Order: sequence, then structure tokens, then C-alpha cells
Amino acid sequence: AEENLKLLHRLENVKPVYRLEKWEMERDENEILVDRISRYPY
Amino acid sequence: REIVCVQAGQCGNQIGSKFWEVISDEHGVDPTGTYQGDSDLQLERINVYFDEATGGRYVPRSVLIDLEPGTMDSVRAGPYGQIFRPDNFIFGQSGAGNNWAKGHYTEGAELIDSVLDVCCKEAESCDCLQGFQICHSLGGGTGSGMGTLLISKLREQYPDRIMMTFSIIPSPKVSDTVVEPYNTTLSVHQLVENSDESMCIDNEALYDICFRTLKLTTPTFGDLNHLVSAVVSGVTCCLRFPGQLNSDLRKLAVNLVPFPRLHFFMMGFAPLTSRGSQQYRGLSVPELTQQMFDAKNMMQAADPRHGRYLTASALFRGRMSTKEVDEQMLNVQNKNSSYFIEWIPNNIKSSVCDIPPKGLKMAVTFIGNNTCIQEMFRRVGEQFTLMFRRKAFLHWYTGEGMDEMEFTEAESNMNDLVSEYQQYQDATIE
Amino acid sequence: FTLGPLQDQSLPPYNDLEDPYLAPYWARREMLIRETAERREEMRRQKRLEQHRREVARRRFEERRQRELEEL
Amino acid sequence: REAICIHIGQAGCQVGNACWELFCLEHGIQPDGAMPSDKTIGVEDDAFNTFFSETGAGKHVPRAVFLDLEPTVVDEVRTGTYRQLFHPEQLISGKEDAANNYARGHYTIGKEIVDLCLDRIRKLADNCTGLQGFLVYHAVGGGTGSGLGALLLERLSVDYGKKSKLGYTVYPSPQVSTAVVEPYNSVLSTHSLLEHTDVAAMLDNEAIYDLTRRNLDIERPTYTNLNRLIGQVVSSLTASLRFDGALNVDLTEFQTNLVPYPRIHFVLTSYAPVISAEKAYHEQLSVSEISNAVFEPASMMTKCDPRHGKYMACCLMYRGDVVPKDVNAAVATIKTKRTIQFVDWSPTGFKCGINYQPPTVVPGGDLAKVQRAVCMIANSTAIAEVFARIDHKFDLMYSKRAFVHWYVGEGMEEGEFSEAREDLAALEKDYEEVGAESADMD
Ligand SMILES: Nc1nc2c(ncn2[C@@H]2O[C@H](COP(=O)(O)OP(=O)(O)OP(=O)(O)O)[C@@H](O)[C@H]2O)c(=O)[nH]1
Ligand SMILES: Nc1nc2c(ncn2[C@@H]2O[C@H](COP(=O)(O)OP(=O)(O)O)[C@@H](O)[C@H]2O)c(=O)[nH]1
Ligand SMILES: [Mg+2]
Repeated sequence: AEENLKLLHRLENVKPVYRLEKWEMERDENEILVDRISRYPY
Repeated sequence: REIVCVQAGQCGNQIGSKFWEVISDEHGVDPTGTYQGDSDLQLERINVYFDEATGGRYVPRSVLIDLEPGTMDSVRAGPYGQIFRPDNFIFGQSGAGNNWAKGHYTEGAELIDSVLDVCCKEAESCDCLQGFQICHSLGGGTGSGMGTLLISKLREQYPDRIMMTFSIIPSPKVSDTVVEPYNTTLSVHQLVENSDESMCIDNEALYDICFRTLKLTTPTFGDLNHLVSAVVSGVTCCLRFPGQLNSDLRKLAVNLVPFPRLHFFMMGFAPLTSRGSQQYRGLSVPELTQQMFDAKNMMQAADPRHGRYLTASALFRGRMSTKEVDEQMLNVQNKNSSYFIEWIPNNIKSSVCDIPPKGLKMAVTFIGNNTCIQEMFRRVGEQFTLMFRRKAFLHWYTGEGMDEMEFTEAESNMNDLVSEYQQYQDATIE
Repeated sequence: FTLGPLQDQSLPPYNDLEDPYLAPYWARREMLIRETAERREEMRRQKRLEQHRREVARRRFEERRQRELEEL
Repeated sequence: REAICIHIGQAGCQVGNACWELFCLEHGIQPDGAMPSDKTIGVEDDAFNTFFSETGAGKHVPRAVFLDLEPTVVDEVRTGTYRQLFHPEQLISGKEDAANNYARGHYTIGKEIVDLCLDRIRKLADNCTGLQGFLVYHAVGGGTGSGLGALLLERLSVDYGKKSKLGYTVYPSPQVSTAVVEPYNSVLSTHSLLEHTDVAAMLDNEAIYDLTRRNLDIERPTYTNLNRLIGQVVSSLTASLRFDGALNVDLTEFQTNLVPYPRIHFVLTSYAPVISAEKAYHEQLSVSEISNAVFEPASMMTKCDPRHGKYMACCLMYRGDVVPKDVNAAVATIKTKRTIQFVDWSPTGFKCGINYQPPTVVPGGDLAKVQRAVCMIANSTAIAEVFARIDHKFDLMYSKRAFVHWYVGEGMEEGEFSEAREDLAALEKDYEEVGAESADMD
């Protein structure tokens, strides 16, 4: 019983690989990068 | 993948004669040993049970052991007796006396070495050895004691192979011997440690099969031994014929045994029907499936409706569709869901083989792991405790040399086996 | 213990809504919708605080630069 | 140009028999490896070369290996009708099976046989000049298919590296079942298969049984029917390398177009003109009708319902008499439908292929003869439902260590169960996260 509880606690806390937030921050950094490098308003 | 068979005692030698007759018939071997079959499918796996002797002959890989030669003279006098190799008959000069201690300690240790030499000579000749198969009664004297002694020695010498046993156990109503509880208890104690898979048969179930299903007016031991030889020869069919979904003894063990002590199984064979009725009903997968789960066709006195199935296996022989098998096993699991252990998502394994037994279009053999087997052991333990409290016949065993501590150990081990089955019967998800 | 009639021996069609082994999946989706909403709220809060810290740093830089210019 | 096929265990060898029967009959190679005396004349051709090599005396021999631990199925191929077609070295057989134990195949028994397999694959790869991938057929439900397939794919992935490996895999059906230990073997196989496969196609026997009951009129089907349908699918996918067409599709294009992220490589498969000979002559079978057919879940060869998820990419292969304008009209009509939905980050969802060779008819077959067919392999989030039921069955069984003593005795650490279960939990979370709408960020 105690081993099963430990494994369940471990399993409920697993982390995925891809994130919406990571893509979102990289996008809103690339946004200002593109605006800086562009020579016509964007 | 070669099997070595061992037949011990009167019951074992008698069942063995019919088994080797059935196997010789399906592969078309004459009682002189000559192959006379009519298809290459018969020859391509003859090695599995027969070794080839010079100029055509085949010899069966079996060891015969007994303490009095009366049975061996009877089997040598039988219609197929000549096929057996003369050097494979091992016998002593005095009987077991229905006593476990004599068979295990006094004449057992005297003869056992010659049996181990014969078993090693037979095993080392195979190019690849599969498990051993043993037939014996647990209620007798030389069968229980010397069979379990030899099983322990073979498990020491070949621990990586499979150990399979077919065993006859005393009926609760039809006793043939007064001291059956001692011999049965000590043998079950030895088997639960040594065995990998054990099948149990009640003579009462074979009588009920004959009277109710076959309506035989005057059955004889030849009929009971034919039913047993049929089921014994059926489990190995996928090892020795082609099929759409091959299976093997190790694969059966892996799918049937959830925990190592839970290796006691129920047996059944489906196409049983009286000679008058057979003209009225054709063979089909629904009819075989309906008979296969009917307790009337199951070979022990305990009834499945009082227990739950942990696992089951079905081996089908014949030209037939896989869809009907899959949908039948799903339908039986869905409609009777209360009789299947809920923490296993699928309890039935299926297997399909192209070649049916001779004279039948199709057949299936059923192996079942059901908790109702606990009822047999409880009955043996009650009769043992009634006899043991009063030292009813103990002086025979103590005079041979047994310490009383073995009886208390064997009783405790059987009680724990019954408890473990009872706990899994009443387990829940929570 | 009955196998039932022959006409009802066929394959039942698969319906994953009534599959007993997929209920945690549907429960997870029903939780996931609200989890996504609260994640969006947290994200906008973090963006606002990042803007605030950037503004404060800009003010500090302007003060330092004007002090460094006036010393000449 | 060339492709090598690897067949593992019972399902893989039996499906191989149907596949090689079809490839022989479509090219015209006799069962003894030769061709008729009048088929040599004509224009100089080599299309068979993708699957056969000639010695110079005109015998053909195939670029395949058959792997099994039990002899029976390979002895049946060795003693059957195609005895002279295969090279005896190609048929490799061990002594005893893996007994439904993944641990027995991977640790104890496959380690002795694996070096012969690698030596044979090396001997094949040395006799090629344009190898473009490995095709693998196996079942993940059995012991040797899972264990030896994983071990061999790991070794191939180290030795050959970047070369692509495409798998056709038979997964455990959602309610039809054959063995008790299927969840453990499927989870442990999938853990190794995640790292070492580029696209994995999933098949379930329950779907092909449903398809054979509804479209064909067969009340009692057997594995030869399912294997012939699988052979037709493989022939449709590989036809793009072998015959002329308007829009060809190289084997690298499937991997490039269907996989958006490196772990999201499991695809659904379906086939359109499954029809009987008696029904085929009363109805027309136009492009739009079979295109409409490929999207109903009753047409699929895997038991999943795509209406509970979103498609990310589809690859449609047309073979036979089809004109591109009809394909464009059909795809635009599908795109109009409201029960077909694509993830909003994949606006351009389709890849098309068009080949002129119509499908071949096999003498004992049950399909009718038809002038055109379409086959689809597609990536969809509905597949996450397939893993969740196996994972639930694993959790139910593992809570009581129901069979673990076999695996630990045969050589495996108990830790391997927890690692695989955690990796499949992360794969389920990946499919949950990828399916989240990008809209409403403000
Ligand atoms: N479609 C299809 N499925 C098959 C075929 N043969 C077996 N299967 C399925 O695959 C699973 C059994 O896997 P096997 O190939 O027998 O396992 P194995 O590779 O032999 O592994 P071992 O038993 O350890 O030797 C079951 O689900 C069968 O229904 C086949 O020819 N076609
Ligand atoms: N089914 C069956 N039971 C038998 C046969 N012969 C003996 N038995 C039973 O086995 C028990 C006797 O055991 P036995 O073989 O004599 O033991 P042994 O003296 O150690 O060989 C009794 O219950 C008999 O009824 C037989 O041919 N078939
Ligand atoms: Mg196998």
C-alpha cells in the first residue's frame, strides 16, 4: 500500500515536454525582434 | 522441442498405456512401431514424442517406475505394450503398502538413482528439451512418495525447464483407501513447492461425465483413462502441428499463473456427446463454447459457480474462424462478468491449430484457474485433522522413520495455500 | 450462468463514451478547460508585472544617465 | 530505389506471406522466382528492383528477412509452395519461443540470435545502391515480437543511424483479446519503440473483422483475409516508388509531412473500395464516393473514432484512373464538411499522390476488381484514447503485482515497469497539450 501511494504521487507530478507558454514567450520576443529589424512599420 | 513423460504407479501406468495408444494412433504408428501414416504433416513433428530407432522404428520417450512388477507385466501384455523400450521399465521387489514413508524414504532412496540415470540419459539425447510431464495418483503409495521424490530431484537437476503434472486425487465420497489423507497431504505439500503447473482430476467427475453426458450403461476404467488421455494429448497439439496462432506450455504458464503459488488448474474437453444423440447436432464454435463452460464437463467435484475465474486458456483445433472465437470469449466475459476477477482486464487466452484430432472436425481443450479448488484441499485438511489428533494410524509412518514435525509442516502449508486462494477470491479494488 | 440466445452472440459496436476504461480521460478534459482558463489569467498577470519592472529599470537608468551627464 | 522488409514473429511472418504473394503476382514473378519466356521481351524494365534482385541467370530473390524464435511458422514457409523463392539463409529460426514474456525475448534469448540478424541485414545493405528505408512488421502483444523487435531496432538505429524505419504494428484490440499479459508487453514495447521509430501505423483485428462483416459478406473470416487486406495497403503505399504517376511520393515525404513533433508519430490508416464482386457491378465508384468513404470510421482498419479528436495531417494516395481535378474537388468538399476538423495551427492539411497502376486481383481473393482506389494514413489526436485504455489496464493489473514474478525471474528489474509507465504518462500529456486551442491568448 505504501509503495503504491509513493508511485501514484510520483506519477501525478510528471511534466510534459512542449508548452504553450514557452512558445508564447519565444513568439513575443521574436515579435519585437522582427519589429526592430524591419524598415517599414509592422 | 521434446517432451519426456514419466508414468508412476498403477494409475500412472494405466493412464500412460491409453495416452501412448492415442498418440500412436494420431501419428499412425503401428504397435510394432512402424510408421504407416498418410500425410507429411504427421512426420514433420514425430520427434516431439518419439525417438527414431534404426530401420524405421520409433520408441516413446517414457520412463516406467513401480515397486511391484504386476502392473508392468500387465502393460507389457497389452496391445501396444511392445513399443516401449525394455530398459525403460524399472521395478523393485516389494510393494509400497499404501504408505507414503516407505515410498519416499526406504525403497524410494534405493531405486531413485537408477531412475535418475534413465531420466538423464533420455534428457541429454534431445537436441532441445521441453518440460517433463508426470502422471500419478496422490492417494496411493509409490505414486505419491516416489513421484514427489523424483520431481524434487529433477527440479534440482533441471531448474530452468517446465514441470507439468497430471494428478488423481481422492474423491470425498468414493474412497478406495483408509489412509488417503496422509498420503494426499504430504504429496500436496511437496507439489506446491516443486511444481510449475498441476492439473487435478476426480474419478467422480469422470463417472458423472460417462453417466450423464455419454449415458454409458456399464463404464470401465478404460473409458476414464481414454477421457484423460484425450485431454492430455490435446494441450500439446499446438507444439506439434501448424496453426494460425501457435501456443506453448511456457506461454500457457505465463498467461495462467498470476502468482507463483497459484498454479493449480481445472481441466475440460468439449466435444462429448452420446452415440444416439450425435446424429442430431452438428459441431460449431457456439456449441463447443457452450459445453466448455458447462460445469457438467469439468473434471473436478468443486463447482465454478461458488468461485471466480482468475485466468483461463482455450486451445482450438480445426479449420475455423478467429472472429467467432474472439466474439464468443467477449460475450461470455460480458454476460457473466460477476464470475471473473475484475482487476484483470481480459482473463481468456485463445489459440488456434489447423489439425483436429482424428474423427472430429474440431475440438477444444480448456484449462481453468478457479478459486473453487480451495474446497478440495479444505476437505482433505478436515479429514487429516480428524485422523491426526488421535494418532489413528501414525505408528506405521513413525516406524518407517518420519518425524511428527513433517505432518504439522505439511498441514500448515496446505492451510496457507487454502488461505491464499480464499484471500484472492474475496479481494477487491478499494 | 447463461450464454444467452444465438442471435445475441455477435460483436457489440464500440462506443468510447460508454467505455468504462476511458472515464478518467473525459474527466481530465473537463478539468483541462478550466485549467487552461486559469493559466491564461496567470500569463497576463506575469506579462503586466514584466512591463512594470521594465518601466522601473528605465527610470533608474534615466536618473543615472542624467547624473553622469551633469558632472561635466 | 530499394527497400528492405523485416518480418518478426507469427503475425509478421503470416502477413509477409500475403505481402510477397501479392508482390509476386503484381510484378509477374512465378513462385519459383522466374518469369514466363514471353514476358522478357518488350521495353527494358526494372520496377521489381525495389523488392527483388536478379542473380544474372534470371532468378529473382527478395530483400527481406523472416525472424522467429519458434520453428513452426518458418518450417511451414520452408516446406510450402514458395520454397524456391526465398534464400535459405533468409529464413532464420530459433529453438524456443519467448512465451509471451517481453523480458525473455529482450534479455535472455534475443541476445544470442540478434547478431545473426544484423549480419544478414548487413549482407543485404551491401548489395544496394539506393536504399531508402526499413519496413518493419511485428505484433507488440507477444513476447518475441516486442523484445527482439525492440532490441534489433536499437542495434539497427545505432549502426545505420539516420536511415528511416517505418513500422506496421498490430496492437491489442479494445475488447477482443487473445492473451492475459498483453498490457505489460504492449507498454514495455511502446517504451522502446518511442525512441527508435519514425512513423508507426496501428492495426486492430476487431476493425478488420468489422470491415469484413459490413462491406464484404463474410460471416466467418480468418487471418488470411486480414493479411491480404494488409498486403493491399502496403502495395498501395509502395506503388508510388514503382510506377508512373502525376504526383509521386517518396518514402521520406510521409515522414516529412505526417510528423509535426518527434514524439507525435503514430498514424491512423484506412482503405476505400472494400467491396464484393456481386455488389461492384450495380454501382459506379467515382472519386468523390471513395473519398467520402475513407472518412467514415466504419472504413478504418483501427478501432478509434476520429470524431472525438482533431486531424493534424492527412496523406491521400490515389492509384488507378484518377484525374487531379477530381481529387481537388473531393478534398474541397471534405474541407467543407462540419464533422471533419483540423487543429488551427495546421491550415494546409493535405498531401496528395496519384499513380497510374490500378490494384491487382488475387485468384483466391474476396475483393472485386476495380479501376481505382485510394488509401489514407493520417495523424490525429484521437489515438490518445488507444493508449489510455492500455495504461488503465496496466494500472489495474500492476496494483497487485499480478504477474511480475515472471518478469523479475527472467531477468528484468522491477524499476523498468515504473519507468515505462511514466514515459507513457508523459506521452499522454504530450497528446493532451498538443490538442489545446491556441485561440483566446488575450
Ligand atoms: N492480423 C493478424 N494478427 C495476428 C496474426 N498472427 C497473430 N496475430 C495476433 O498477434 C497476437 C499474437 O502475437 P504473436 O505473433 O503470436 O506473438 P509472437 O511474436 O509469436 O511472440 P511469442 O508468442 O513469444 O513467440 C495476437 O493478438 C494475435 O491475434 C496474423 O497473422 N494476422
Ligand atoms: N482413473 C483411474 N484411477 C485409478 C486407476 N488405477 C487405480 N486408480 C486409483 O488410484 C488409487 C490407487 O492408487 P495406486 O495406483 O494403486 O497407488 P500405488 O500403490 O502407489 O501405485 C485408487 O483411488 C484407485 O481407484 C486407473 O486406471 N484409472
Ligand atoms: Mg510465437
